[PDB]
Amino acid sequence: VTYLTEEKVYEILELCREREDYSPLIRVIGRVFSEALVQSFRKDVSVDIDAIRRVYTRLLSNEKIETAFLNALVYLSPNVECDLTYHNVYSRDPNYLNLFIIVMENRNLHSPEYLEMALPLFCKAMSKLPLAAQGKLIRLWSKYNADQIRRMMETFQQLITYKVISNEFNSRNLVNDVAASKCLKMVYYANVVGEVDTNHNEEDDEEPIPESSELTLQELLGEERRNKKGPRVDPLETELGVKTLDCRKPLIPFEEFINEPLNEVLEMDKDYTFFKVETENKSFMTCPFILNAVTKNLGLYYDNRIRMYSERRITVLYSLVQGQQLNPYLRLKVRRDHIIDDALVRLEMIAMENPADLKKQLYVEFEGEQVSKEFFQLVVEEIFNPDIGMFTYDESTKLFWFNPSSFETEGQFTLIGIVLGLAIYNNCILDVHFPMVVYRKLMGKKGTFRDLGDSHPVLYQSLKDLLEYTFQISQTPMMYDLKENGDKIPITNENRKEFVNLYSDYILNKSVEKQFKAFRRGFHMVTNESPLKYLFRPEEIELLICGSRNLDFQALEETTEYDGGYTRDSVLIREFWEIVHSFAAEQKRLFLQFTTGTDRAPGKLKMIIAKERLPTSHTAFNVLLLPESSKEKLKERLLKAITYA
Amino acid sequence: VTYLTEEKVYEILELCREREDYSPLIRVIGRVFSEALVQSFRKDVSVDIDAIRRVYTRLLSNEKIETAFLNALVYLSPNVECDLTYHNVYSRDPNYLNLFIIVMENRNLHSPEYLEMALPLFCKAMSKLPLAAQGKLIRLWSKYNADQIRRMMETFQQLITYKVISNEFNSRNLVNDVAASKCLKMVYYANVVGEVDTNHNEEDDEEPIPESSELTLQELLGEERRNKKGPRVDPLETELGVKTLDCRKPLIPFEEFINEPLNEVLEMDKDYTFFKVETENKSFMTCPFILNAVTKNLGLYYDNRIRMYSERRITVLYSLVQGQQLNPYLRLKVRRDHIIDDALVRLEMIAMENPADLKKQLYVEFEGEQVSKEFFQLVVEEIFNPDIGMFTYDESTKLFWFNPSSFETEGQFTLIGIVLGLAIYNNCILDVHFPMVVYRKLMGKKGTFRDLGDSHPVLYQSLKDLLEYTFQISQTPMMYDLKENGDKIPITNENRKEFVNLYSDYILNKSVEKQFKAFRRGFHMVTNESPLKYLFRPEEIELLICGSRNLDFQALEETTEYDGGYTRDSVLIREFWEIVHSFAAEQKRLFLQFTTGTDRAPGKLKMIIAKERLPTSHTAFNVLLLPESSKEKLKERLLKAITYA
Amino acid sequence: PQERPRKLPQLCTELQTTILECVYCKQQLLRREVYDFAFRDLCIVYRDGNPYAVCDKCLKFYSKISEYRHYSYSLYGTTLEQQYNKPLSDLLIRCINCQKPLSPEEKQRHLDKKQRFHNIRGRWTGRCMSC
Amino acid sequence: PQERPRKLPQLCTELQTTILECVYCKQQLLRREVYDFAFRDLCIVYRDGNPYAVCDKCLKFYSKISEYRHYSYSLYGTTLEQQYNKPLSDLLIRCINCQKPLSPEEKQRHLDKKQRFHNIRGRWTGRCMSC
Ligand SMILES: [Zn+2]
Ligand SMILES: [Zn+2]
Ligand SMILES: [Zn+2]
Ligand SMILES: [Zn+2]
Repeated sequence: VTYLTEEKVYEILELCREREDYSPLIRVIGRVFSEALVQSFRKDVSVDIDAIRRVYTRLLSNEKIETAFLNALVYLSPNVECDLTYHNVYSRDPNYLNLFIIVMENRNLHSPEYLEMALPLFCKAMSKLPLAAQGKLIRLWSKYNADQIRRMMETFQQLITYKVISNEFNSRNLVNDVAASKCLKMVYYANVVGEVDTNHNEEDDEEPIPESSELTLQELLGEERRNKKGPRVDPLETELGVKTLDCRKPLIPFEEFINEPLNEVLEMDKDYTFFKVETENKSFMTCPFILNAVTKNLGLYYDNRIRMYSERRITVLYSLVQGQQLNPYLRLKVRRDHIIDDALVRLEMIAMENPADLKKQLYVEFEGEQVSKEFFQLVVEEIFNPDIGMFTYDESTKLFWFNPSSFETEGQFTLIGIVLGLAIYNNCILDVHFPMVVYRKLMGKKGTFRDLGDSHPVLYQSLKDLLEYTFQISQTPMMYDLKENGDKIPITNENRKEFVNLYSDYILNKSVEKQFKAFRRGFHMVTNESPLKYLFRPEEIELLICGSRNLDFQALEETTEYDGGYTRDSVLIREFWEIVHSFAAEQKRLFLQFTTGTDRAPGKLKMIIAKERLPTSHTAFNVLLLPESSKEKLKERLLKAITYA
Repeated sequence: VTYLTEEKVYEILELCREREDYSPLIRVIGRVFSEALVQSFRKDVSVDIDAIRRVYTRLLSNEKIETAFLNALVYLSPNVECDLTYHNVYSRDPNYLNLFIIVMENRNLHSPEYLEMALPLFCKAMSKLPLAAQGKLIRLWSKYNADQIRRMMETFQQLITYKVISNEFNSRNLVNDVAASKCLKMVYYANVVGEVDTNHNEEDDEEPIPESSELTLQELLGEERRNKKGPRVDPLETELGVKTLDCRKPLIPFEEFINEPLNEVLEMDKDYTFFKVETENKSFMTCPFILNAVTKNLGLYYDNRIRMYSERRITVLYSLVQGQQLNPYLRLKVRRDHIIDDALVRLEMIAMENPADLKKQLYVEFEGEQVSKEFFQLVVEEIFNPDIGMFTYDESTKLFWFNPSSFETEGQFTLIGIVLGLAIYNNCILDVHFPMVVYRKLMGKKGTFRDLGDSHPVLYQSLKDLLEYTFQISQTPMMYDLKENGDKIPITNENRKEFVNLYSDYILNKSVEKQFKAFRRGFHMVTNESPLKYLFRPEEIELLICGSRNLDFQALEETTEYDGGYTRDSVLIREFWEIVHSFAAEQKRLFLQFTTGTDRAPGKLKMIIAKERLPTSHTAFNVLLLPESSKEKLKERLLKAITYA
Repeated sequence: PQERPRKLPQLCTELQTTILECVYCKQQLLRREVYDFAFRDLCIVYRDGNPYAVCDKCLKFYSKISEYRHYSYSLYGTTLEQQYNKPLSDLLIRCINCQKPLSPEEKQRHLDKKQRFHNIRGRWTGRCMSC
Repeated sequence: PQERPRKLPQLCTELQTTILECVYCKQQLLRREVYDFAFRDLCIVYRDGNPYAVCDKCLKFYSKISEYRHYSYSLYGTTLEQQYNKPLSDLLIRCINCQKPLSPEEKQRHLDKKQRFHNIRGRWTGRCMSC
């Protein structure tokens, strides 16, 4: 018979129980491996993972069944790979997708023989598998439990360990030689749903106020229909409805869904033009879950850098034909104690008059001074101090927050959103310590309950002990019943469920439904074209903005970029790394405030140098272009730039 | 014995004269084919083409010797192809080159079995063959007579017929898949010397007067040494000393050294950047003898067009940083009857002040008019009429010449040289009918004797009948003894040899040693960077400048470029080609003066159109953007633009 | 609004003239710029009731304005019909260089060059026959 | 002529000063532009006896002047040592972007990028460590 199944396999060991020989008994599983499971498994797919766990568990004795388990695959590779893009088999029918469970269901795919066998043919089948016949298996795949996830979380990952390092790839083979990237593009979503809910998102990310030149061009076109119908949304979740916008929980986290031996070896520079511009040949940006955050930023930096290039490509065109003034930089004007006013209103001229120039790279000017990388820490110290009144602090956790009584200086959140939007463009960190709920809200997801322990842990357990146990809570001294007549509600616990939800919707949304939004208006003004909702997870936007404390001084001693007086065997160069590597518990934390100007690390971090020569830094490039003397001269000169903080 | 030779092959047929069998008798020639001719042929190379003509002529009877003549080659291909770029065999010794005569010496290479065999392995050996071990075989190859040339002129050509059409090549395989191009690069030079003499060239092509910005940059560098040490000379003849500068005669002409099935199918657009910029992958410009002249012009047009692009890339940079005026065209100012003055002195401002802008594409302006392609025929009619006094005519032959008494209006040859240099930049013809000696002299070769029959046939036979037969000839009424006391010389014929040479050096050089040179000063000013001495033969520069009379109206009815009111099935379009193809003996010769403005054809000729609608033409683009009526309306409207010439 | 003719093919009628003023150049246009406004099919620009046109020098600029700035994404021929499944004739694609609405025959300008289609300002574009 | 120091490493001596005027900017230069004139090793510009320097804004321009105009040809690494057979240390190659004379270690800027060397004005050039 063609399809071998539950009762035909019931007596395979019984038919060789008396003769002990199994030669055509294993040929048939190398025949039923080549669509034939469908009639072999049915009583919208089969449920026979218990049934193979009656096969393989009664065939625990014969470990020669794994021969034709694997030997069927070698002809099964070009079987299911040609018929999908040349014959397009599942286009007409939704029943071609029922076969796919046979590859993943084996309990010994974790062994390296099935590593190079089971995935890459099947990922090739999963590659041209369509939007549903990938995306609807995930609905079946998320139903798998955590141990089944634990059996799955390794088995697709195990090829992504070694296939990506079999390629010692050049700039010629990025995506075409990687192929089970597109497998992992799908089966990442297994750990998405297997909490996620599309309910509690933000309101709509409103568009920028249009360019007044394009505003008249909006009288040259229709002005009413194509108002950003494509922000280049992710396509997989449009085949779902349920998104990566709102991954509240995993079963196993998404750092499992990152490969660092993949990350360095790839080409990521043109990957944004393998993303915005399309290229099937060389892509990984189209699977933004798999990039490391310290590498994901590069293309995001590049999308700005390409826009800066395109703003360098558009700065001509008013000194070109209009003959007028030329801004090949975003020139911003401030004063060191008249910043917050003049930081803002210059950008308002870059808002109502030139709403293009903000993606263009920032170059700050002053009034008195006759520089940008240090400039943000100047901004975000006075911004993130409560001298302006925008902000509180949860200094116990050292996590930062808006002040809800910034009812007028939400006009001064207008600056920082552009600034935060500009802090991500130059690829600088901020020493902003915002909680995770900011970045869920920066990715358009309004406050859940569980993000409160990021923001305010003293509210977190004090709102879930209610669950562990009246229905109104004050806010700073103003008591406010969320639910109406929440004052009179007793400590009856049936009501309390929304009281978890509403007070979490209060302090995260119903307090700052305009505060953060007037903040996010400045943010999304300059960061709309950036694919941060696409590339960055909300956790990825954290470590972009807030930065990582992996202070690796032992990087930029190896990848420094100095010229004009600092060759490889320079004397102070052969005397400086021993200074930065002579560090103790505090000398580390004071190093970076002088070089770049920050406290946490953004391995693409670099250096620059040339030729009482104290510690000097051109503080917009991490450029310590100091002079040539010995160690014991320089033993305190670095401190002298750092002592007077 | 290893090497089989003249007396060992003397008895090959004799050793099978009594037994009639020849099985190892032909293995040995498939052994001596794989360096072994050197000891087999010697008594700086072998002379044994007579000896194989004792082999093959006594082995006329056994036509199975051609088996291992050809069957040796299949292993002889990777023999001699690896050792030249990996082992570099002839680098140390000049005796590796002695082997190469065995492939060419066969009398039956013209048959198609040896076509795909004998050349491409040996051209691969000839490919990495060095500058001498190619170039010094040519000295041996030019010693071959015309019938030996006749036996050779086909046999390297016969692969270039069919190998280049075996490739139905895309824009991916131009030079790498063509390979016996580099063979033909060499063996073209066989027909160069086998008259050529490097003696009678021009004086040195003096440099342009420097750019005054670069003149100060010439005080930022050495100002004394690197004054155009490379005009990008041809390298093969620097390995000779004897050049393609001076091919006075062939034995069989160089149109044999052109392939038109090659010419169209190639990529020639980036071939200039496969020439100026170097690329081994995709080149044919580096073999400029093989291109058709109607295709060779394209890259020459492109070198201008790329310089026009680079002049489009440099026109910014004084409205960029200096903020000053912007000339993105070469704007020339004239009047329709005050041209010759004002044509000149505007370009003198483009000479002493902006000597860069002349390679940039010409866009003529006027004073009264409020256009360039027609503009040259305006120029070269009044230029090439004797109203200015620069010029005579040999109206019998209808060949054109300078007037030697243009002693002051050689200041007006200053215009036309730029103009002729600009006539070649836009790819327009001129109806200049200059003789071939102009173009030898435009390629820096002063007048030989034999070019007189190009210029003045009435002087040609009247100077060689002297040879067929006192030693002074007048010039217009001024008699002048070339040799001193050439008056008293009788009709003794020993003296007369220089009298051929000197009067040919008189009227072609010693009359116009300043006239043409003041003409060529204007020419080489704007055409120095153009590789016309590299790409164009002097015959190629003729058909570039003077144009071909292959009036193919049946081209631009198929490759027209019209838009904005002229779609493919336009009514007048389906009524116009029947007008231009309704032609008789004179309607052809009057067509082109209205469309482009010329009389001879430059298949890249195109058209343009849009929407008493008489014949109209935007006369700078061959753009007949006339209206929509029927035929019999338009039956005279074309004539009406042409009747009033 | 709905009454004012947003196409010069309809404004030649409502001007009661025979077969032209742009607000960028602030000048009076020509009949070369009445064919292409009927051919690029752009919208008539209005100045709070005052209707004007584009000139080609400001068609070649103020669309050059957005295309180097309002760039969103460009996609293969394999996808622009896939993710839309909208007819290419119905597919509102103009030109990226001259803002001419692409004929579907001219939608082989990237489909039959092994090229890609472009989208500026969320309003897809590409190359045309003139480019 | 031969007496006037064509290098500022020698003109710092003959000015009898301690470690600066350019004729393009017509202004008085700085000590950042005395190291690089000692490092780009350019010639001192003279105004009929009046010696001046370059500034970096006019080193980055008046060499940008020639490199987009006086371009002759660019060749592979396989040939620039072949047709010369001159030592790369002896090979007078400056930079194409900043006119810095290439160290032979820095002659892997095109030899070890699978790149090509350039020649402007008949005076060969290329990329350097700063570019
Ligand atoms: Zn306009
Ligand atoms: Zn166009
Ligand atoms: Zn200067
Ligand atoms: Zn440089």
